[PDB]
Amino acid sequence: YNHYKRLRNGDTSNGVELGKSNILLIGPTGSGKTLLAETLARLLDVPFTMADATTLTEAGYVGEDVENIIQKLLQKSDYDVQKAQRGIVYIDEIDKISRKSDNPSITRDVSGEGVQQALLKLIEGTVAAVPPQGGRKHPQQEFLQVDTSKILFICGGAFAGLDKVIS
Amino acid sequence: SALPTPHEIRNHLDDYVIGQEQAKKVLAVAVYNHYKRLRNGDTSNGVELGKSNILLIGPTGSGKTLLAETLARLLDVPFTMADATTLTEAGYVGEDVENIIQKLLQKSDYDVQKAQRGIVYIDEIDKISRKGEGVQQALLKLIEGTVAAVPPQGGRKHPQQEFLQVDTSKILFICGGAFAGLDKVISHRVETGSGIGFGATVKAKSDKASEGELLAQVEPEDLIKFGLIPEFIGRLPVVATLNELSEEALIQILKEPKNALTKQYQALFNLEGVDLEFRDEALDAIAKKAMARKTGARGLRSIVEAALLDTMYDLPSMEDVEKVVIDESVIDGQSEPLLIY
Amino acid sequence: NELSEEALIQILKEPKNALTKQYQALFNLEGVDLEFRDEALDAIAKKAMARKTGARGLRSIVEAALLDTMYDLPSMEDVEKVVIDESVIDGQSEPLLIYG
Amino acid sequence: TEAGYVGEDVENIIQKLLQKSDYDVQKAQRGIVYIDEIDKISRKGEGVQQALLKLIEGTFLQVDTSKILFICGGAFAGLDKVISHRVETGSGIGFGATVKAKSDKASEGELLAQVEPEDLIKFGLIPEFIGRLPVVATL
Amino acid sequence: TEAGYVGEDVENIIQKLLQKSDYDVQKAQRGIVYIDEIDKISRKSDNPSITRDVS
Amino acid sequence: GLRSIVEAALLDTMYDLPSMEDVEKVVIDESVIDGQSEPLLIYG
Amino acid sequence: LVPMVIEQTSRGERSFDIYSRLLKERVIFLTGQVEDHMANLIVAQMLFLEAENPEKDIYLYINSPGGVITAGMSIYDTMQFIKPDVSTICMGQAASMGAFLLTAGAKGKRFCLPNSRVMIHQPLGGYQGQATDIEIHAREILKVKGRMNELMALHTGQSLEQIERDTERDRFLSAPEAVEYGLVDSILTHRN
Amino acid sequence: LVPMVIEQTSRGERSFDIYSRLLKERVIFLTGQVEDHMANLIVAQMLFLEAENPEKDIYLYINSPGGVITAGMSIYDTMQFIKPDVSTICMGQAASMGAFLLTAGAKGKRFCLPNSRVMIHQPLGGYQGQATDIEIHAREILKVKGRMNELMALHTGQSLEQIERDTERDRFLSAPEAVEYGLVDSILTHRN
Ligand SMILES: Nc1ncnc2c1ncn2[C@@H]1O[C@H](COP(=O)(O)OP(=O)(O)O)[C@@H](O)[C@H]1O
Ligand SMILES: Nc1ncnc2c1ncn2[C@@H]1O[C@H](COP(=O)(O)OP(=O)(O)O)[C@@H](O)[C@H]1O
Ligand SMILES: [Mg+2]
Repeated sequence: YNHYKRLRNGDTSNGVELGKSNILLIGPTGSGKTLLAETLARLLDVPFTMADATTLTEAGYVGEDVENIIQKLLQKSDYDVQKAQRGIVYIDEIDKISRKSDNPSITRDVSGEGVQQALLKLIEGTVAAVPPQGGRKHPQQEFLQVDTSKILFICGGAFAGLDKVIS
Repeated sequence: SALPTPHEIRNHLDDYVIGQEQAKKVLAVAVYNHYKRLRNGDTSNGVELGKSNILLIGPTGSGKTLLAETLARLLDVPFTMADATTLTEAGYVGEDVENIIQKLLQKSDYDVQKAQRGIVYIDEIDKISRKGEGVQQALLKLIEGTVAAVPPQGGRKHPQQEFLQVDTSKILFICGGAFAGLDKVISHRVETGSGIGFGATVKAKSDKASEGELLAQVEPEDLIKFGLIPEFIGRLPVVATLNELSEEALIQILKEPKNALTKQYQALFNLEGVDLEFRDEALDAIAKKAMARKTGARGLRSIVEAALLDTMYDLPSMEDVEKVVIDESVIDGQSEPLLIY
Repeated sequence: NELSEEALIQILKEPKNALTKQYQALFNLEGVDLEFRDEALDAIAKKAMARKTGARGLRSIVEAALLDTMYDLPSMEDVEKVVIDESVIDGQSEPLLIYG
Repeated sequence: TEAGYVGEDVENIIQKLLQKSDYDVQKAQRGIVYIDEIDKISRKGEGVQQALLKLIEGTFLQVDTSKILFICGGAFAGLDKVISHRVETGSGIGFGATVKAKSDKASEGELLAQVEPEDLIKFGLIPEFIGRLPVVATL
Repeated sequence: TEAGYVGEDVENIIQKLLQKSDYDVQKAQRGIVYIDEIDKISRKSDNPSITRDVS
Repeated sequence: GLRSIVEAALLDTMYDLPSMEDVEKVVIDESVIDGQSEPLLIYG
Repeated sequence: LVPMVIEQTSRGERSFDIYSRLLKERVIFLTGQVEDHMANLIVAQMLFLEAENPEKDIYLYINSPGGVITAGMSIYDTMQFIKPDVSTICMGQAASMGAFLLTAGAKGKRFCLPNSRVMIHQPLGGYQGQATDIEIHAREILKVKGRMNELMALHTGQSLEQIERDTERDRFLSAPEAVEYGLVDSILTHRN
Repeated sequence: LVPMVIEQTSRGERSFDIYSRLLKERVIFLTGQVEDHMANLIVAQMLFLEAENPEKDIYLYINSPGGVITAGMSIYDTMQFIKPDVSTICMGQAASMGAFLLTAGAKGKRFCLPNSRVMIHQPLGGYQGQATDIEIHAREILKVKGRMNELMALHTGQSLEQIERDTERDRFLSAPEAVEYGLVDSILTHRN
């Protein structure tokens, strides 16, 4: 509801700059975390895409990058940055990129802390560097620019073991 | 073109596969359903039918691949396979999971409709359990629907150049593997927990059927002890166990099949005007040989070929010969089949 | 919150994409009704909690109970409806195939 | 190379033999095709073996791969070791009967002569690659 | 570098030789080619197979 | 963290306020932040 | 000094003790003289098996020359109290306490090897002190003797008076002779 | 101190004791005097090997100055009970019980070293107490001697009477003499 309102009020004529509130879904296994995301798209009227954090890695590595998330959103938004800048995202398995009690920072956890350090500006807002092309667009150097300061980013995980930490 | 009833599918599968009667029924109805839905996109309602994956937990040299291969060949659909031990998570040198989709598209001949009706066959699922876990986490999504990004190339510059998507919620994922040790795990849950001692049950009577009946009683909890994460098991509702090829089976396995090794030589020798026979005693010796090397039925091709190599080198150099009767001593290499013309 | 036995029973009937509605729609393709006794659903829920499989295990449980039924169903005729019951899930009986 | 690469493709070889056949399908149908340099691409490249599945099954006027016999030379690197991991058996530390030949060799060519399909896959080969090679000649 | 890439191609080696040969095919095919630093292209990668070893 | 507090405090309020009608003002108090009380609605 | 072994499974490799590895299979070894420390330790093994699975049989291999009476009777109450069936195996030697713990096993699950020896005798004791104190201990040990014989006769199926004569003095019995008395149900010689 | 060794395998490297390493190879060491604690330990090892491979031979190296007879009969029953063949090797010294366990191996798998020593005699024992108890113990040990000699004659092949005459006193025999008597099947001098 709040998101939809921001869209109708995207002109933001009022001097204030309305922010966004990102959600963090925590639930036991087999409870329906990834189900609610698939069920919301059935009624949404705006581009929505799903992803997984077990395939993401820091920049400059063989794995995936955090900017791929915005590429999937354009496939669903007919490569319309304006529409893509007012869509919702759902990052599944956000609990598998958590440091394995490596508080001393022994090595670089490109699959854990490394991925978290790359999203700190995507959830807040920054001029993301979209991958060269994943659509009709033929060139690659274009490096389409997009702003993520009005793009909701949901993150869900199972956090197996957090129940003990709480107790 | 009304799909064939499971009975027909079983009767056909029986022709090329002797035994594993329970698994045949499972893989007949399970796939008859997986396709009855795809041919009817709508359901005269707002329901969204799901997918049911098949888990083939069988012993080595049991023919899990054969069943999958034969099931696809009986029909006209694409078929691909893989090996879990040759895959790894992202960031590592190991082949990425997306690579599997490439092979599927290659076999599909640059088509989506066909590819959507394909049956991939993962193998060697075991040995990548806990203590890896990361590799089992990625596959957890692929088997339950994923809009993957596959490079559109390999089909002579595919007109589509937008990282062509493929829905993975309609592909039958027949994930197999030889779970070495599960038989013991199950026995500790369904019978006496004594494996060592005077009152335990040592498996030394060549009771190859024991494992088959044991695996039939497998439950998801049994798999958790093996290492398999609960979520992965949940994605595979259907489970079909395969028995262990017995000595009688081996002799039988190359008797009935239309593509039996014995019949194969009969066809080519008949083209030259000479007959070929295989005394049952010879077959009994062959069976023991395969168990001595534990090469299932893969090594039967080398046994008979080696035993008939010399023979083939002399038959075209002879005349008036119209019959051959292989004896038990022919295979060991101490005799040559008599030529009675 | 973790799902309970009661929640599992509700998931099998209320959701638009419930297993019952899915398998029932499948049986309608061949012109035969598929009925599920409410007492049977309670058995399945207990089984799932005993197997620690959650909602995903429900499909596995039902498949084992309806495997043989669908093996001969498409090859026969004059079968108007089937009535699944708790005993089928236990494995001490066979589903009755009403003829008509 | 891969079917999507720029370098030599599997279709290229089909063309090579087409010229020798005089654009006669009958000639190119049976004509032997000996594949050389097969011992360097061997899975340690990895992508080549995947790019060969098509050529194994047999995927201008297209010429079907009906009877164009395929051969390979020196493909494996350490097959001998793989064979011993499936044929050589016995005991380790002990007396008498127990084998004490862990640093002694008997024959190298004999191992290759007794190679089994299992050993092939055990070194990294794929089922279809060897699935269409029902014979083996030990040099 | 391998053919296609932005780097030099082995084919240019013959071009250099032609300059010395004065574009004379005969003299060109009778020249000598000294390839220094041949020990630098001894591939050390641990079988990645994703990309190629252009050098 | 402040955004979390305001959202959680007004989470329930936003779920039912749009359905309601004849409402002009709303006043939040310290007791609403603890959960013991509920934010009142100035109907009219 | 005690050798270690590994149990290979899908999870990985785990090093286990030779005696500990068998405990996983519900097997307990009763070796050496009976005492409080070894007897209490055996009881812990029995309870642990009950916690893991109260429905699977427990195997007890006995090899002892006898010992304290109080320590031995502690095990008897532990085997009969818990639900699991306890299988007793006589190996090499079984004295009054070892044999008492042998016939106390589950019916139809009491085995003994052919080359095994079993001895039974009345309990032993003693006390030094005042006369009135000796009468108390002398009267107590008599109850133990009669109480123990009542259990031996009940599990064996023999009569109390007959058992008293047999246990009046040291009575050596072989494996086949043991079956006649009823101490055991069968003899294990070879598999199947 | 017992040193450690590393074993390279598919999963990686695993550390084992020198005795544990040989146990993995179906080899058991019988060192020192024969007592209940050592015998029960060896029995657990033998049964453990049966589970891993009930069809493979087991190697038992015997080097002992002797021990209690009850312990030996416990191990002898185990060899006859379990299906896999047990190979007995005598290295160094072998007394009455060591020799009895040496000839109890699988027929055709009994080896002996050229400078190995084998000693055989009748059982030893004693008892102090009343005459009635001495008579009981006297008959008990007498039965053991007859039971042991009967088994010794079966494996060796010699007549029962010959065993009695030769076992009246300590009898020392070398590797070649053992073959003639039948206590062993072959002599190992050099590999192959
Ligand atoms: N509350 C629920 N209502 C209906 N179905 C559910 C519910 N929770 C789980 N499921 C079932 O579980 C599957 C999805 O599980 P998933 O959301 O991946 O579990 P988790 O979120 O714990 O990983 C679906 O097939 C769905 O039918
Ligand atoms: N019933 C059977 N009939 C014919 N061949 C069989 C049968 N069972 C097994 N096989 C043989 O097994 C081989 C395939 O097994 P494989 O794919 O190696 O199984 P896995 O990969 O699970 O070890 C085939 O070559 C096939 O000939
Ligand atoms: Mg989920």
